[PDB]
Amino acid sequence: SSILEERILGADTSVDLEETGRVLSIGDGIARVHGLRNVQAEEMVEFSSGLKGMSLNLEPDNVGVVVFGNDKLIKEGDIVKRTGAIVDVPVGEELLGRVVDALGNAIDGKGPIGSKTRRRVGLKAPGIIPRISVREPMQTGIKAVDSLVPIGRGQRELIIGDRQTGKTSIAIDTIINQKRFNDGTDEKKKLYCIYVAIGQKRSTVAQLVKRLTDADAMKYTIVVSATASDAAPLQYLAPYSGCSMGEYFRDNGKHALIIYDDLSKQAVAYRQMSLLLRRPPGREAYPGDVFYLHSRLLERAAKMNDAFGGGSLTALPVIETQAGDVSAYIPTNVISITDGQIFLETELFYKGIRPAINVGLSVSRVGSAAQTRAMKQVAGTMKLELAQYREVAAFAQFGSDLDAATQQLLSRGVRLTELLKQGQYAPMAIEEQVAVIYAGVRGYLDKLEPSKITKFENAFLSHVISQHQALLGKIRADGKISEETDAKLKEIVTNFLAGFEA
Amino acid sequence: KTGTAEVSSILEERILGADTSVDLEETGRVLSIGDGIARVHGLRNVQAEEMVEFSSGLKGMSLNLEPDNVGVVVFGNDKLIKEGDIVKRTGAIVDVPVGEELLGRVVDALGNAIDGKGPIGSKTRRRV
Amino acid sequence: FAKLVRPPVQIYGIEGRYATALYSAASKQNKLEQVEKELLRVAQILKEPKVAASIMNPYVKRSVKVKSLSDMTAKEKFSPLTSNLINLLAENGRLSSTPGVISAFSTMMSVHRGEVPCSVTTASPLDEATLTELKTVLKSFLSKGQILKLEVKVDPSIMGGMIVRIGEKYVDMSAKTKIQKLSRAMR
Amino acid sequence: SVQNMMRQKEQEHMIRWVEKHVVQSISAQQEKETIAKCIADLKLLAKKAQAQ
Amino acid sequence: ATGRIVAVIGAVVDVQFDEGLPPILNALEVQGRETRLVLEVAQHLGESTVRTIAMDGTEGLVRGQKVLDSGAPIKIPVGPETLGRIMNVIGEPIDERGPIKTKQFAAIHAEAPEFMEMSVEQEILVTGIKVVDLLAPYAKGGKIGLFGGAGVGKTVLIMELINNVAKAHGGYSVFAGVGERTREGNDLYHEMIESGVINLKDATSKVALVYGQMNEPPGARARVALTGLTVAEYFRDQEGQDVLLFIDNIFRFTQAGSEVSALLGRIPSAVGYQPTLATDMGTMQERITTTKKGSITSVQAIYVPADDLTDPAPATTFAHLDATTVLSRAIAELGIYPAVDPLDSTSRIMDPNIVGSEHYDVARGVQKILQDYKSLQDIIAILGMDELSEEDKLTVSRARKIQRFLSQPFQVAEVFTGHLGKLVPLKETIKGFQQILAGEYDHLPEQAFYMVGPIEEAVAKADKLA
Amino acid sequence: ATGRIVAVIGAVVDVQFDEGLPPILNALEVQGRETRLVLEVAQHLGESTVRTIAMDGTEGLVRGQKVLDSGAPIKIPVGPETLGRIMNVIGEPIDERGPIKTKQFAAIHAEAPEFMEMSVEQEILVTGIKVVDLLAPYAKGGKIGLFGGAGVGKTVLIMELINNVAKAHGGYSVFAGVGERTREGNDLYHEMIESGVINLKDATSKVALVYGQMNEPPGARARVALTGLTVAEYFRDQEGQDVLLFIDNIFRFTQAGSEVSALLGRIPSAVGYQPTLATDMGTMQERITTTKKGSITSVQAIYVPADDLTDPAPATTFAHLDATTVLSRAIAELGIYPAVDPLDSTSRIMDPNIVGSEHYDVARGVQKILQDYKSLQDIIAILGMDELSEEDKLTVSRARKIQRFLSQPFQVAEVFTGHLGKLVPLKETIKGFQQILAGEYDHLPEQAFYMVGPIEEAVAKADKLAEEH
Ligand SMILES: Nc1ncnc2c1ncn2[C@@H]1O[C@H](COP(=O)(O)OP(=O)(O)OP(=O)(O)O)[C@@H](O)[C@H]1O
Ligand SMILES: Nc1ncnc2c1ncn2[C@@H]1O[C@H](COP(=O)(O)OP(=O)(O)O)[C@@H](O)[C@H]1O
Ligand SMILES: Nc1ncnc2c1ncn2[C@@H]1O[C@H](COP(=O)(O)OP(=O)(O)O)[C@@H](O)[C@H]1O
Ligand SMILES: [Mg+2]
Ligand SMILES: [Mg+2]
Ligand SMILES: [Mg+2]
Repeated sequence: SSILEERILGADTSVDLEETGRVLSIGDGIARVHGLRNVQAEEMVEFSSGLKGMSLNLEPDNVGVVVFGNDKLIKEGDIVKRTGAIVDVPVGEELLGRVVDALGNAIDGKGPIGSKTRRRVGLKAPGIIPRISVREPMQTGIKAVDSLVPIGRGQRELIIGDRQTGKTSIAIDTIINQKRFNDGTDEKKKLYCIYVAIGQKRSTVAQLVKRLTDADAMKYTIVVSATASDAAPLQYLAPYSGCSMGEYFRDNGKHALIIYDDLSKQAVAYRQMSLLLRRPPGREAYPGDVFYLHSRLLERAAKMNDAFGGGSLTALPVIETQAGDVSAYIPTNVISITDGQIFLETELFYKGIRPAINVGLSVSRVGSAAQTRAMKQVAGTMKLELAQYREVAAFAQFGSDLDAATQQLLSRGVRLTELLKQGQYAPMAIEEQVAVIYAGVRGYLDKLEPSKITKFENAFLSHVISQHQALLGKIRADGKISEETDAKLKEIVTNFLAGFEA
Repeated sequence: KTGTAEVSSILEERILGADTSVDLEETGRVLSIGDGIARVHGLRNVQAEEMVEFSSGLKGMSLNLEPDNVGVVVFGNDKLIKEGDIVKRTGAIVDVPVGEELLGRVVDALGNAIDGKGPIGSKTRRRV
Repeated sequence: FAKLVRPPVQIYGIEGRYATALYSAASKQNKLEQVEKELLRVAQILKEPKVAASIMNPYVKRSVKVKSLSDMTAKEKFSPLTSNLINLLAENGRLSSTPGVISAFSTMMSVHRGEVPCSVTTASPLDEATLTELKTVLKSFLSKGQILKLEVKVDPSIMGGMIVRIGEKYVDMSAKTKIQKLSRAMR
Repeated sequence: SVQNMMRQKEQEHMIRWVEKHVVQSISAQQEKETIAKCIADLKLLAKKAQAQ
Repeated sequence: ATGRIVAVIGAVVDVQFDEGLPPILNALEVQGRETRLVLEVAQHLGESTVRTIAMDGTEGLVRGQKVLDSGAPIKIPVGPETLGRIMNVIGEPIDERGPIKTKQFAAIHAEAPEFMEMSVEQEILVTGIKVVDLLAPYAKGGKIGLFGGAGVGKTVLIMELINNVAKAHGGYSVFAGVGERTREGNDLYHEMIESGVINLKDATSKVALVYGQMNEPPGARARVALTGLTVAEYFRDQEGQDVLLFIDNIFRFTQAGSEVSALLGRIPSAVGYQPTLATDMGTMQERITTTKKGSITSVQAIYVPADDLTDPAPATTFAHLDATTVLSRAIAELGIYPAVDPLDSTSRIMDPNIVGSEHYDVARGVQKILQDYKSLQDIIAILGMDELSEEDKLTVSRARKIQRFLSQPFQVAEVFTGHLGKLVPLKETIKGFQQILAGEYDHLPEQAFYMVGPIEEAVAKADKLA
Repeated sequence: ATGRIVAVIGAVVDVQFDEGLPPILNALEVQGRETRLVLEVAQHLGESTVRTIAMDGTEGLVRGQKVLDSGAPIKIPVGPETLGRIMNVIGEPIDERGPIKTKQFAAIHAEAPEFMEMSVEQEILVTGIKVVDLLAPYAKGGKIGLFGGAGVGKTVLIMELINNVAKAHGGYSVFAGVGERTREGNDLYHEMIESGVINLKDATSKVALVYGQMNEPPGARARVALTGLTVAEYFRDQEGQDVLLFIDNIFRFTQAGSEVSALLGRIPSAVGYQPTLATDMGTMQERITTTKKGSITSVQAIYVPADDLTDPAPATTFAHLDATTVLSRAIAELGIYPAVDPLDSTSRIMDPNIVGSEHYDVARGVQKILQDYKSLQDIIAILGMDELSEEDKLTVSRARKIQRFLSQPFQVAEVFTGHLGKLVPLKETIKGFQQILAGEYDHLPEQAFYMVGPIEEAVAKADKLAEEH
C-alpha cells in the first residue's frame, strides 16, 4: 500500500542535545524530577515513552510535574526532556467539523488536521479601550429565551440548574438554530460554535455528534473533548484550550460561541491535581484561587470595537448544582462574573413548563436591549402581562368570583404560558415567532381552550409558511411590524380562527 | 525535623571557635521576621512575658520560650525590623503609669499621651 | 550575621546545612584542600564495632558521647576546626547522619575541579582506537581547564546505540527510533 | 461498508508484520554495528562543533 | 529481581529492591507463606524502594522477608470454561471443584475503548415492572443504576432483573459481588444450580461468578470489581456475544479506596474521601460499554451513605449512567414497594419518537399530576383537606390512586409475604393509566389499586370489598 | 543588591540576596522580561531569603533569575495632572493616551493620621433620593457604604450618585476599580466623556480612574485599593481641597488576601479567610478620614457574598463607616427601585439636633409603620385580607402607599425602563411623606404612587388613570 511507505519517508530523524532531568518519584500522576535547571514555570516537558507533561511547581531541590496521560509507563530513574515552550494548542478554521482532544489531536479518525498557527492556553483578556457595548442579537430559537430573557452577542450568560432539567438541550437547540444564517449570504449574521465536554462519558459525546449531523449542524462547529477517563490535568486544560480556538474568530472579525459543559467538573480536576502537589486546602478542600480559575477564563468573552474587527465571543457556561441550592461555593463565585442567568428548575419541568425556565428570576442585563424592533412590540407587552399574572395567580383554592375583575387577566397568562412551551431539536425563527406571539396578546385566543393551544400552534404555523410566505418576509426585512403590516395580520388570525375547529 | 535555629549561619561560627564576640546571655540576634512575629537567636536569661526592645526603637513581648530561639511579638510596624538586628532586655514584665494624674487625660494602651496637652505627671507604676 | 562563600553545588536537606557550614568555615584561612585529607581519616574510624556501637546508640548518655569522641578526635592526628564540628554534631543529636555529611562534603569539594562524570551506556566493551577518541572528543565540549572522569554500564535493551549524559545533557542515539516509527501508523 | 471494514482489518496486520520482523533483523547484525559506532562518534564530533 | 520487606502498616507493605525496580501495577510474590500473598506496586518512593498494596492479610510478616517479582499484572484464566465457576481477586477456584483449564489468560488492568468504537443505537428492554416501563424505560445496551440507602430494596430489585431478563436471554451472563455479605453469595449458587443455569456435569452453563466480599482486606475489595469486568469482556470482544453484567455493590470500590489512601501519604479532600475520587471511578466505568463488537447491559446497585444523595461518592456516579432508579426511604414507610421515586428517575430514551407518542403522553401527564400533589403538602398538613377548591380535590384523589398503582408484587418476594408475583406487559400499563387520568375509576376506592398486577385486578379487588 | 529567584509556587516567588536584605514592604524588579513585573517583599526567612508576591503573571520565571531593588515601596504618579486618566496598580497608563507627566510621586504605604488631627464637625448632604435623604442621610466628609448581594443595584446606585453629586461639586473625585467586570469599566469611561466630566483635549476634567479588574492575579487585586486613596489624599492634604472617593468593589481587597494566605505559610482562620482580616483592613480604612487639613467623602460598594450579612468580610466593615445603605433582594423582586431596605439602613446624624425635629419625626414614623406591616403579613397568610378590622386595613393601604412612594425613577434607568428621571429636593421629600401618614391621600389608587417624584406628580397620574378608564 502506498500510504504507509509515503508516511515513513516524510519522517524527520533529527537529533540534538536535550536538557534532561532524572525522575525521583512517580505516584498518582506527580513526578518530582531531580535536575531540570533552566525550566520555566508552566513549561511543557516530555517523558521518554511519548507522554507529555507540564511543570507547575518550581522548588530548589525537586520540580513538580503533572502528566497528560497515564503514569504506569513511567519508572523511577526515567528521563524527562525539555521542549522549550509554554503550553500551546493549534488554532484555526481548519479544525471546523471535527472532534478533538484537549491538546488538538483528532479523535474522529478523519486524519491529521492541517493547522498552521499555534496559540497559548494562558493568554490575557483585553482591557478597557478595545471593547465596545453590545449592539447585536443572538437568536436561540427558544421562545421563552428570545422574548423574555434576551441574550446579546458578547455577553456571558449562565445556564444554571440541577441534573436532568434541560441544560444541555438548551445549548444544543442554540447550535442547531444557527443553521439558517450559515447558508445565507451576509458574513455578519453567522455564528460559529464550539462545544467543550468536560467529565462526560464517551457514550454521550459520540451520541451528540449524531444529533448534530443529521441536521448538518456539525459543518460549522468544533468539539473539544476531555472525557471522564482522562487524566485530571486534561480536564483542567480543556476550557482554556477551547476558549483559545474561540479567539481565532474574535481576534479576526467573526463571531463565536462557546459552551462549557460543565464548569463544576473543571474545579474537581483542580482540587485533585493540586492536592497531590502538596498545596494546602481551602474551603471544601478547594484551592485558594478557584475564583481566579474561573475569572481569568470568563473575561476573554469580549466584544471588540470596530477599529479592531468588531468581532464578538459569547459564552454559555453550564453549572450543575446540588439539590437546587444556589448559595454553594462554586455557584456564587460564577454568578458574580456573568451578566445574566437562566434559572432552570425541576418543578417547572414536571408541572409541564418545558424548557423549564424560571422567567421570574432569570434576570439579564439586557445587553443594550438588542432584542429586535418587532419583538419589542409584542414581547414588551408580554413581559408586563406575564408579570401582572405572577403576582396574583398562586391560590389553588378559590372562594369568591370576580370574572370582570381578576379572571380576565389570569386567562391571558395561561394562553401565554402554554404558548411558551416548545419541543426539542426544532427551533423556530424570529418572524415565525412574531406571528404566533401577535395572536396571543391581542386577545385572539381567549375563546379557545388551553388544552388546545399547543394544537392550535402547529396548524397556525403550517398555514403561514405555506400560504403567507411574502407576509413574513416583510417582517424579517423591514425589521418592524408596520401599521399596514398590522393590518394584514388582523384578518389572517381571524380568518383562521373562523375555520380552525370545525 | 530541622529546628529553627539550625540555619547555615548559626552553625558556621561554632566551627570557627567559641562565641566570645557576642555574649548571648543578654543580647540576641534576630533569625527571621514576618507579619509581626520575630525569631531571636540568643537571649538565654529572658523571663516569660518580658518586654524586649529592638534595635530600631520598637518594643516587644516574649511569649514563646523554645529550646533554640525565642518568639517575640512586635509592637508597631514591621518594616523597621530585619534579619541581623540586636535585641536587648529591659528586665521586667510590662508596666504602665498609674495615679490620679490620668484623670481628664487620654492615654493609649502603654500609658503614653495622645491628646497633646502634655506628659503625664504620675509618680507610681504597676504591672499589668 | 555575616556573609559566607557560596559552595558550587548548593545541596539541601540535613546534609547541606552542616556540609556548607563546614565549607564556609574551612574556606576561611584557606583550609580547603587540607581538610578533605582529615575528613577521609574520620571516614575510616567511624566504621568500627566499638566506635559505631556507640555513635548510633540512643541509650548510653546524652553527655558521654561528647567526651568520648572529643578525646578520640584530638589525640591521634589532627586538631583543626573539624574537632569542633564533631563536637557540634554530637551536641545537637545528629550523630546518625554523620556519614551523610562527608558524602555531601565530598560532592561539594569535588566540583571545585571536577566534572560530574558522563555515563556511556552501549554494549559489551570496545577497543582502544574507538575509546580514546571518546575520552578526548568528550573533552572538546567543556573547555574550562579540567580533567574529565567517566562511568560505563552495559545494557542490551538498547539494541544498537549509545546514550551519554554530560551533566544533564542526554544526547540519545539508540533503538528508541523504532517507537518513533509510530508516525507511519499515525495517519 | 464491506469494502471499508476489510481494509481496516488488513491495515493493522500489515503494520505489525513490518514492525515485528524488524526486531530480529536489527538484533542479528554484528559487523555493521562497528560501522554504526564511528558515525555515532562523527555525529557527536559534528554536534559539539556547532555549539562552540 | 528480589527484595526485602522494610515497613508494614496494615495493608500497605513497603518493600525495597536492589536492581530491577518493578513498574507500577506489577505483581510481587511473598516467599515463605502457607498461602499465596501477592503484592501490587502502587508508588515509587525514591532510591530503589516501592510501596505496594497487598491482596491478602499481612499479619506474620517480618522485615527482611524476601519478595519475588512476577513480571506481569494480576492475570486470571478467561474463556468458556469459566462458566459455572466462582473465583477470587487473583483468579483461583474457590468452588473446590478443581482447577480452571483455559487456553489463554487475561490481565486485570486494560485501557478504555476509543471514541470511534462506540455504538449509539438505542432500544427498549421491557422488564415487567410498571414503575420502570412507564416512567423510566431501560435500554438494550446501556448502564443502569439503582440508588438506595440501607434497607430499601436495591437487591430484591436486582434479583428481579435476573428473574425476568436472564431467563429470556440468549447469550451469556456475568455476576460480580463487591463487598456485600457472604450468605447472599451462597444463595445465588443454591438457586442457579436448582434452576438449570449452573450445570455441574457438562458444558451447558450460562452464568459466570466472581466474588470478593466484606471480610477481605481493602486491597482486594478495591480490585475485585476489575475481575468480573474482565471475564465480561472476553465474552464481548473475542467471542462476540450479548452479555449481561450485574454488580452489587459498586460503592465499596470507593469506600475501600479511601481506607488505603490515607496511608499512601495524601492530603484528604472533602468529607473524608481520597483526593482521586472521580478519576479511578471514570477508569472503571469507562470500560463497561456497549461497543461495535458486542453489548454489555449493566445493572449496578449503588449505595448512598447515611441517606444522602449529595455525598461525593454517589453524586459522581450519575454522569456515567443512562437510566436511573432513585429509591427512597419515606416512600417505603408507606408500603409502596418497589420504593422508586417517580420524580427522581430518568432515562435518555423517554422521547415521543422512541417510546411512541401515545406512551410519551401518559408519561409526562402522570408526572404533572404527581408534582401538583407535592406542591400542596404545606397547606394540607397545617390547614386541612377541607380548605381546598373542587378542582384541587381532584388532583389529590387522582394522585393517590396513581401512587398505589405503581406497587407490584415481585416474583422473588413470594417467600416473604405469600403473594403471587405478577408480571405485566408494556401495553397493559399504558392502557391502565389512561383510565385513571381520564377519570373512569373515580368511584372505586384507593385500597383497590394497591399491590395488584394488571388493571383488571384493581376492579376485581374493588369487587371483593363491598 | 541583586538577588536570585529560587521557588515560584503559584503567585508567591522567593528570592535570595547575596549582599543586602531589603525591609518588609518594598518593590523588586525582575529582569529580562519585556513587561514590568513588580514583586513586593513580605517576609524574612533566614539565610538571606525573602518571600515576595508578584503583581503580574508568573509564567516564564526560570530559577536563578536576577532581581534588582529600588529602595522604597511602590512609587506612583500623583498631582493635578492625573485627572481624566486611567491608571494601573503600579501607576502606569492603561488608556493609550501617553504617559503621566507629573513632578511628584507618592509611595503607597503611609500611616494613619493621629488622634490630634481629627475634624469633629457633622453636616448634611443632599443627593436627591427619597430613601437616602429621608432615612439614612449622608454627611459632608463622612464615610458611606453600599451593601447588598449580587444583582440588586449597586453599580446603578453608585453611578447615579456620580451623576447627582459629582457634577454639581467644586472639588474632585476618584474612581478606584478594585476587581470588577471589564465591561462595566468601559461604560463609565464613556458615560462621562459625553457628560463633560472627562475632556480629552483640554485640562478641565474633574475625575481620576484606577482600574485593576477581575482578570488580574490576586496579588494585584489587593493594592488597587491603596493606589486609590494615595491619589485621593494628595487632594486633601497637600492641596487644601475637598475630595470624593468612589471605590467599587472593596470586598475584592479582603478576598484577594485569602487567595495567597496558605501559600505564604499561615494557618487559615475561620471560614477560610486569612488570620489578619481586621488588621490589614483597618490599616487601610483609617487613611480614609477627614483631618483638619481637608475633607474626604467616601462612597464604597461592598459585596455581601451569597446575601450573607454575618459573613466576616462584611461584618468587620460595619465599623469603618458613618452611613450604611443596605440593598435587599426580596424588595427588588417586587419591582421597587432603589432596592434600599428601610429598616436596615442607618446613619449617625439621624439626630434631632442636626437634621431638625421635623425631619426626625417623619423618618421615625415611616420606619414605624413598615415594622407594623410585617406583624400583619403573618395574619393575612391565614385569615385572608377580608377578615381584618377596619383600622388594620388602613395600615396596610398606607404602608403599601409609602412602600411604592419610596421608589423613584433614576436618570440612569432611562435605558432600562423607559421612564423619565426625577431629582427630588429635600423640602418636598419631608412634606410628601408627612401627608400620606396624615390621611390626605387616602382616596387614590396605589398605582399613582409607583415611580413618581414629588407628591404633586402622584395626583397627576390618578387623573390620567380615571380619564382612560
Ligand atoms: N425542550 C424539551 N422538552 C421536553 N423535554 C426535554 C426538552 N429538552 C430536553 N428534554 C428532556 O429532558 C431530559 C434531560 O435533558 P438534558 O439531558 O439536556 O439534561 P442535563 O441536565 O443536561 O443532563 P445531565 O444532568 O446528564 O447533564 C432528557 O431526557 C431530554 O429528553
Ligand atoms: N419488592 C418488595 N416487596 C416487599 N418487601 C421488600 C421488597 N423489596 C425489599 N423489601 C424489603 O426490604 C429489604 C431490602 O433489603 P435488601 O434488598 O436485601 O438489601 P438492601 O439493604 O441493599 O436493600 C428486604 O429484606 C425486604 O424485607
Ligand atoms: N432603576 C433600576 N433599579 C433597579 N435595578 C435596575 C434598574 N435599572 C436596571 N436595573 C437592573 O438591575 C441590575 C442590577 O445590576 P448591577 O447594579 O448592574 O450590578 P450588581 O450585581 O453589582 O448589583 C442590572 O442588571 C439592571 O438590569
Ligand atoms: Mg448536561
Ligand atoms: Mg443489599
Ligand atoms: Mg456591579
